[PDB]
Amino acid sequence: AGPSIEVYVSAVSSPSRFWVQFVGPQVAQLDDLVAHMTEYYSKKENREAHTLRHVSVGQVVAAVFRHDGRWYRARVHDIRPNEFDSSQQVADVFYLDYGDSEYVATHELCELRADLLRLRFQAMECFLAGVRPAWHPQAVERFEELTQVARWKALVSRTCTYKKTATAEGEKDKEIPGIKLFDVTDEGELDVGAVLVAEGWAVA
Repeated sequence: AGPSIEVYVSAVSSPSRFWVQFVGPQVAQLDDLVAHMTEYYSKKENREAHTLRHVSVGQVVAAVFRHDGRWYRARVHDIRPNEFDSSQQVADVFYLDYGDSEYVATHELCELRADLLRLRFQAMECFLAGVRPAWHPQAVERFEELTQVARWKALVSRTCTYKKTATAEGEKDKEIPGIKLFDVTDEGELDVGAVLVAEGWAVA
């Protein structure tokens, strides 16, 4: 184990599966990349210059975000058909810098220019250590309030546990960190999972 670190909670599915960003220069780099990419791919000519002739699962592409209409780097996790629109397949896309996942029409996808792969993927998957469900939807919502997900609230993270993740045969297993989150101020810290426990949402 090492010293605690500064993180942003960027995306949340459950306390057992959420995504964090490391607080530092790569955040600003990320803002730059978002601005730039949006600028570029907002022009039709550029979309045509990088139109996808073929799309595969796991392939990294440029993709719009339905909520804010901006362009992001995203990995295609799955593809499923529209029963009522043969001209439109949809892809379950994973936004690599934030962590959230959305269904996006394949038509809306564009090839991701190579130089845009330069910056490390910012979203790190984590779960909350020391707590199990008693998940309930309002527990998840509460967690999103506490963490202030995607609202750029800096929080302190300490790794406590982990869970291995399979790879190829004989390849080094990955490790998904079980961390604790804190909102530190002068009055003290706020242990998110301990709040979840106290409010009866989670169990020690």
